[PDB]
Amino acid sequence: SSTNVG
Amino acid sequence: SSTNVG
Amino acid sequence: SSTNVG
Amino acid sequence: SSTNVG
Amino acid sequence: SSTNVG
Amino acid sequence: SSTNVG
Repeated sequence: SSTNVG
Repeated sequence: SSTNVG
Repeated sequence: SSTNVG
Repeated sequence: SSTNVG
Repeated sequence: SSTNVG
Repeated sequence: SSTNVG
């Protein structure tokens, strides 16, 4: 899983 | 899974 | 952008 | 951007 | 898993 | 950016 916020 | 917010 | 492979 | 492979 | 915020 | 492989 990968999560990016920005 | 991959999630991007921005 | 978001990319998932798998 | 977010990328997941697996 | 990978998480980036910024 | 976030990248996950595995």
